[PDB]
Amino acid sequence: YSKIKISGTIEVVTGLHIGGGGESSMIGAIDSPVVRDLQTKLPIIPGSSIKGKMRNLLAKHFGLQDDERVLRLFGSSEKGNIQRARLQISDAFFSEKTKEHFAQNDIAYTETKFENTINRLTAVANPRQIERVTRGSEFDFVFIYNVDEESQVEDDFENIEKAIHLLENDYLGGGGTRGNGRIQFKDTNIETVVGEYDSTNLKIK
Amino acid sequence: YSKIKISGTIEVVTGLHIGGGGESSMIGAIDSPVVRDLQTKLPIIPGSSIKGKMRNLLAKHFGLQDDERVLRLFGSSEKGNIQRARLQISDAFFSEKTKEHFAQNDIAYTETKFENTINRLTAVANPRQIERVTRGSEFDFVFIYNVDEESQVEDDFENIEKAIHLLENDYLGGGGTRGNGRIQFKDTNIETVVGEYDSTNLKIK
Amino acid sequence: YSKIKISGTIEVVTGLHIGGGGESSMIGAIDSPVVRDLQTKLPIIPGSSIKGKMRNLLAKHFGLQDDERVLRLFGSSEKGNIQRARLQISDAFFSEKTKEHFAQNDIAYTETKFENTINRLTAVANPRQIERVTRGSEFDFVFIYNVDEESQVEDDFENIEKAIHLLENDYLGGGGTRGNGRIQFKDTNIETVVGEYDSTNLKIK
Amino acid sequence: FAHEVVKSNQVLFNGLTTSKLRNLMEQVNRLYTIAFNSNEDQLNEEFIDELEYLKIKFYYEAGREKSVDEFLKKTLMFPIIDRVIKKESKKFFLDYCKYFEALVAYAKY
Amino acid sequence: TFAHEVVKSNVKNQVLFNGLTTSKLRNLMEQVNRLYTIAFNSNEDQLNEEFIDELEYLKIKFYYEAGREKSVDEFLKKTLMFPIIDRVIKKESKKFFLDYCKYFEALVAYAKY
Amino acid sequence: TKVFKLSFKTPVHFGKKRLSDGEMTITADTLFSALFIETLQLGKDTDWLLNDLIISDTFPYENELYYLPKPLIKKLKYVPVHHYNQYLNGELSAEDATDLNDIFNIGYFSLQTKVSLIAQETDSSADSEPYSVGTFTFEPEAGLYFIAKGSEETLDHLNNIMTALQYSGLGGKRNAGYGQFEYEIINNQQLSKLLNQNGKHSILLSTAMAKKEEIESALKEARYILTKRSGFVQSTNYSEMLVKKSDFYSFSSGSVFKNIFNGDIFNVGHNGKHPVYRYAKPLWLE
Amino acid sequence: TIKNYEVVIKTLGPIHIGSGQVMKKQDYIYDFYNSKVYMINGNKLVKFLKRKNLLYTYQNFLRYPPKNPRENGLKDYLDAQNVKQSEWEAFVSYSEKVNQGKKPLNDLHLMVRDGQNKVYLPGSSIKGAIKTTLVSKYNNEKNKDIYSKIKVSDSKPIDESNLAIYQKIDINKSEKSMPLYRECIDVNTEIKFKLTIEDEIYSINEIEQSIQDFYKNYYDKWLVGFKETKGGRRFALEGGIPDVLNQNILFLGAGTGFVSKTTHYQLKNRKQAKQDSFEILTKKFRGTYGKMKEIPSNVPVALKGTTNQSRHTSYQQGMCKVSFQEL
RNA sequence: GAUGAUUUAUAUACUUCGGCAUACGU
RNA sequence: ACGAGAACACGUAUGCCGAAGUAUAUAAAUCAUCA
Repeated sequence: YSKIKISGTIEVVTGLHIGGGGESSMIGAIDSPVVRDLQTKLPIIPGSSIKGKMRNLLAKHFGLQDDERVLRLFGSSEKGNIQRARLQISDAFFSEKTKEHFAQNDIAYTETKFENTINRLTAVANPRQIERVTRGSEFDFVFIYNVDEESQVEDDFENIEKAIHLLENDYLGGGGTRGNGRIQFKDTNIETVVGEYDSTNLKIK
Repeated sequence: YSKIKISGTIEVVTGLHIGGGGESSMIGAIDSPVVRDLQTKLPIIPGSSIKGKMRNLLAKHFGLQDDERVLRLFGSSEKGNIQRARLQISDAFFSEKTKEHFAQNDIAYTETKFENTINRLTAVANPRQIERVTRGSEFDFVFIYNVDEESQVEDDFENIEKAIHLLENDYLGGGGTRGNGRIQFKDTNIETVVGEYDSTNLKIK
Repeated sequence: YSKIKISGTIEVVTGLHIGGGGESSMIGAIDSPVVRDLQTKLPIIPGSSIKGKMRNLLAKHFGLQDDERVLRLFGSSEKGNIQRARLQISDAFFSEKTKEHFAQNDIAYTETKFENTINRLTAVANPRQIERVTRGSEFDFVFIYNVDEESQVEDDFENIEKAIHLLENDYLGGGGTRGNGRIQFKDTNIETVVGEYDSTNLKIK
Repeated sequence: FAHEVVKSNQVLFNGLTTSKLRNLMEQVNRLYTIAFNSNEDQLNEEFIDELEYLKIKFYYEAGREKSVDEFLKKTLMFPIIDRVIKKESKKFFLDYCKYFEALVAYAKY
Repeated sequence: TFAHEVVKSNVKNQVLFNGLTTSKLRNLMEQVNRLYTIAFNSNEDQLNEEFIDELEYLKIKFYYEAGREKSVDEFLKKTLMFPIIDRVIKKESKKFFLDYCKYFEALVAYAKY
Repeated sequence: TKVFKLSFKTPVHFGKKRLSDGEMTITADTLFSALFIETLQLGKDTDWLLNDLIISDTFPYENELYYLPKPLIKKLKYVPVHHYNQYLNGELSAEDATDLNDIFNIGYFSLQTKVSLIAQETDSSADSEPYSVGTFTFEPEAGLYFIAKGSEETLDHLNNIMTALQYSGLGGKRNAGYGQFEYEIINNQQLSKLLNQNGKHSILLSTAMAKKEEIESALKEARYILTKRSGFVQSTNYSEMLVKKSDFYSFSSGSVFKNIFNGDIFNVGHNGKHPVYRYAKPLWLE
Repeated sequence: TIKNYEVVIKTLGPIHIGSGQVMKKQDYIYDFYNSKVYMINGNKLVKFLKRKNLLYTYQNFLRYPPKNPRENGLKDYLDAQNVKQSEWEAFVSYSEKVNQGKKPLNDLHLMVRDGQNKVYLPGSSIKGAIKTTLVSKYNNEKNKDIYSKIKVSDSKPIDESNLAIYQKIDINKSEKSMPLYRECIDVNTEIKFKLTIEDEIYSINEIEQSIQDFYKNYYDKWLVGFKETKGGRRFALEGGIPDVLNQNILFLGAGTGFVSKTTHYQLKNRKQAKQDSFEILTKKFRGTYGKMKEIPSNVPVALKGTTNQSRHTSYQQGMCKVSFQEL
């Protein structure tokens, strides 16, 4: 058995917003905050959101029940099949490089986009303070892939390529239809952590 | 008859979540809480969870039925082929350092990050609450290894080292494929608490 | 001839589970209750359990087809040996301080740990419930050692503390390999309750 | 304790919505979690400050529209939240949270 | 808890605090909102001197609206805002600033109700 | 004349025929065996046990009041002290007996299930052998007590022996967390008063039989219950292998005799290294 | 069916997407001789006033007003303290061009900026404008499944040299200049974003036709009524009202008009929409519409535009040309 | 000739669901 | 010279699998106030 890492960095092109927890809803302040961390209060991108978006994109690319191609890569919890999710997608963490760059440039880690909704019968609007992580923010992901079958990995990664590439042509997080969460993936090194698999020929873009 | 003690800390990279029991009928809070201690009511990482996870990864590293090394380290209940568990795993509690480090600057002990499961027919969203320990938390693991017969112990520890690596490359607890349960082992010292076995040369990392 | 009462206290380092069998057999209830008083319901450690664990640990220490020390301390009712145990392990009970402390801050005396077993053929998962005593619970041990021969105590206690030492580095109770039943000895006060033997120069911990 | 008020009111608190009730419930859920974090019956001064902030939010949401105002006035929410601090016990706070939760659940029906 | 009585004591048939409209109150509070966001961004209890400078500039905003509008002036007076701002700067503790923010939002909470 | 009171800090395994059943009392032969074995440990003299000591079966007490076995003159098993002044004469209502049976509970019987892993000690591939021990866990401040007679010096001897005994333990599974107790010496005026009664009958309090010459003139005008008493010789030096005691029949406590008998200490052992002294000295409380 | 489009917005009129950051008179310095405004950072200003202990006189310069308690700008204090202009770079954030219509600046609305303090067209705002055109065409806002497919991205960052400030002008009777200056993207600027349509629910031709019909009704029902008001004639002669009928015209940002963001003048006849919108604005705004006894020739009364003195021309707030190119 | 001033401050939804609910050894 | 003595209710077992805090939503409307 073997297992490999895809260590990449997602740069935010258009501010990325993922909903948080119970936060502290202040009267005039932010209403829907980004999820953030707690040990350092820095923005993070949960791996669950990345996996959900990637799986939905791959399914819509293939499936149009479940889709077996998607099942092989994102788990197949059902009565009879049950195959382990090959991709253990991890939470994306606010890189130290972005921290030092934003501290040395007096740029806030997160934006604050005061949005609206007109309700165009009286044009009464609705203030709706919202923020998102600032463009150029880098989140490091360490994607973990499980080599369950030796003679499938390339095929899986083929889907991963689409599941990655079409993700770069797609949003993430909440309200992505309005220019939220546009991201690009950079420095996506591929390396093997367990086993003796040959991942040099592998490439993700 | 010696008893090696692998003592150290495990640090959480992505919020570790080991589910509890039936709790209560809460209708919008603690949808799935983490297992907690009772004397301190602190998050706990049960040694059964580590043993089961390490058992699975070691048996799928060797076997991909019950593999011999995995059986000797963890236990081999059988009709007539039982050999004792030579590696008694132990529960993990918050370190003395972390319990005050997270209190001297008001860092939460656990997270309550939100979740979705939407749908593929109506997009009904259907949220979800998961309680995970805050990243950077240190749990004290005090694993104990019984030296039954001397002249394989080093090799056995080699095996546990490999298993440790897999824990350092995989998840612990629920939802770990969706970026959860990532940890590392550190501050690990090997000593013979009782017995005269020279475990100075033994190394785990 | 004299008697030496080794009183003291034992602290539950991590959850201790000693099975009783006939307490609950319903669907969704606890599948492995601890041994408790029928009406008092306070969890206890039977003296037989401590006696057997100490005898097993001492036999492991000495043998690595019998060694006279263990049978002398615990009994040798064989066909040609038939001895009376020099030490009478007694049942361990909650120290009243533990009871009042747990009652103050509403700490339950027992935990209801939840477990899985899954499967290597289908990974279908399967629930399990195991009752344990609350971490940090503290019990009293009243080991009475009858001095059959004078020139043996200065050896016997050295073995006894060894059986204590091995007991404080090893589990006590069921399912201890998956971390459970770890205990420690403290507050030991060796006394001479009957006879004129000097109990002020003996140590057990 | 909460079924009668919910089912006594198409008609349900005139124009109340599930989203308003869950917006109210978010703060008390956070307080419930942070209380379960603490291991002592007595609530700290920080918890008192969070309870005061809860009252502030509750009053605001009552003010900005009539539906939640009528909902809170009919359910005696303000006297009970004041009694929570006055009694100053974790168990009573948990009972208040359970009462609010029962209100929400009966609102689902 | 100071804000409830002061709001209830200068509201009558309407008029609120001798002409303090909601819009002016939120104009005052926008700076407090942004400082609250910055404070929640920071993980250190001790306030960075830059944040202290922005706090004195919030006080400058308050003085400006007080000197431009009377109703804002007695809203700032009768609610004793400026002494609490002074305590917030002197204390150098984030929790005190958050307490002040909660107290300030209490004002609008009762103003709406 | 003295009364010994016993509070057990642990459950007891006072068996009757097997390890799976445990009673709430030990008859006077068991208590005498305990006292004898303790005297042997202490290295004291045992002549007072064999010639000057009278003891009775163990009887329960529910935290303030003492019981004695029901005289045979329906569902009662132990009658309290303050009811013998009417029960022997025959003035106890059946409703009263039912109420006492409902209220009287000195403890609870617990069939604790254990395992033996000796087979796994050597044959690590073997299997555990489970068994059950039927113990009796006493209610708190509830426990055992008995009446002992003799001279002041014999009583001091017994007090020392029992000072050793409380840490020696009673009953079965003594080394396995059972039988340890603590005793006290207190006087109840009621106990003395019942001990000082007189009457034509004679109620018995310790499993007894007469000598081979006194047996004939003891059974006349008697209604009693007779029991089989057996067991194994608990002795390191009695034999190489464990040997069952020769079966001995005894009058159970609560019997009725027209004329009293002195009783005897019968050697119920075979040609072993040392004798086994079945106690049959009856204590009368008529 | 996935299709991506490069959409170019050419600003025929200045567009300002606000943020609610109505920054007051004390956070800028207007150089009346340079047609420029200098925007400062509050931290730098207060640190400067603390460095030489000028904060103490600042506090009693603000309160206890110096004569007029509303005209006390940033220029009056520095004049009192005789601090020259050539030393202001230590606390000024950035300088921009100002276009009045009347002389100081009253208040400067700050347009939307990201955390990097750069200028972009929000995806949400232009998507809302496009959806306004589409709903004008069809009146289906309840349908939440249609617009889950139309993805609009945030525009690329805009260079600082391309942005200016325009005063709000409300052409009701004459070219009245309002005390509102808003930071706007200059005219004749091409801003490119992405408009992806999924499942081909809306085709490019039909959305373009929806935009054109939206503007057709907008011009025919409300705008033309301003060609008879004298201020309207002056505004049109200055170039503020081009004959751009049957063309791809969108309205973006603040101050574009009630009609430019409401489908009300689309689903009803001009007259009926006029009375109903007059009732709506009477219900909402009692300050002006509550004092009008009779319905005017237009519901939003004054057309919202601006003027540039660098070319002596006028624009109206909102016009932008939208062009699509498939990729 | 000066000056800005009001109104909304998030709204509507989903609030966990599906599966295994202990087995095998004395 | 205690129906007694010797005797761990013990061994194996991941609260685990799948699931996006997501959907919709223009920071907008008003043009007037004072000398």
